[PDB]
Amino acid sequence: DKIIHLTDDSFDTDVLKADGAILVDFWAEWCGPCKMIAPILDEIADEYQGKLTVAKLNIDQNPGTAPKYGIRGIPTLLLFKNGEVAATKVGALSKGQLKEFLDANLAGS
Amino acid sequence: KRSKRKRT
Amino acid sequence: QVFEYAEVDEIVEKRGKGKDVEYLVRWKDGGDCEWVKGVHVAEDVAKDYEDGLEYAVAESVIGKRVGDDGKTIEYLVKWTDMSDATWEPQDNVDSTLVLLYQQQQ
Ligand SMILES: [Ca+2]
Repeated sequence: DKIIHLTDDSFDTDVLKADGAILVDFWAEWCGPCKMIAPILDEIADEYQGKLTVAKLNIDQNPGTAPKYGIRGIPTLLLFKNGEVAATKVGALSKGQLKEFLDANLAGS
Repeated sequence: KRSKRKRT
Repeated sequence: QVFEYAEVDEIVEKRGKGKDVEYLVRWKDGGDCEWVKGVHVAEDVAKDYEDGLEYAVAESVIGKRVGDDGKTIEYLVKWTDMSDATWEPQDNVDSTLVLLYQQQQ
């Protein structure tokens, strides 16, 4: 898959022990706004291919990782550089708003 | 688990 | 701001009208009470409150009858939360508990 489906168990190895930039989406099937930005992430993964890694975490199957970062609202986007959080976004947003946020953080490093 | 009930 | 809270336990009170409605919500992770917008509340939780329902824990089922509509089966359920039993639709009652009723025969 060009996207990664994360688990509470693999989150340490896949995200924290990784290199480069990783965008993580906290979502749920019952969540409306979460599915609202779902097609956008697909397009993003294609455009930012090789420069970024897009990943998702289903909070229903994986309720452990979410409270670790104080996430009370979904969808929430966490950007990881090497092993650590660089910037976060809370709520649904247009493709334009996502690219502006994305291009801004990977530019300055 | 939890059951639902009318507002009583 | 478009999002839904992931730690909503139940809706206590309502003080809004139309699409601009506000709910009093208890959290699943902090147990604090504050007002929020209905937009940020999951539809399932919000649906149950608007239907005049509430969440509770059931002791056991003690009675069974045919509803006033004459179509739906109703059960009389003993509640841990309070001392009085109430009649609730079959779908509203815990599935494992109604199986306990058959032993009573
Ligand atoms: Ca919704």
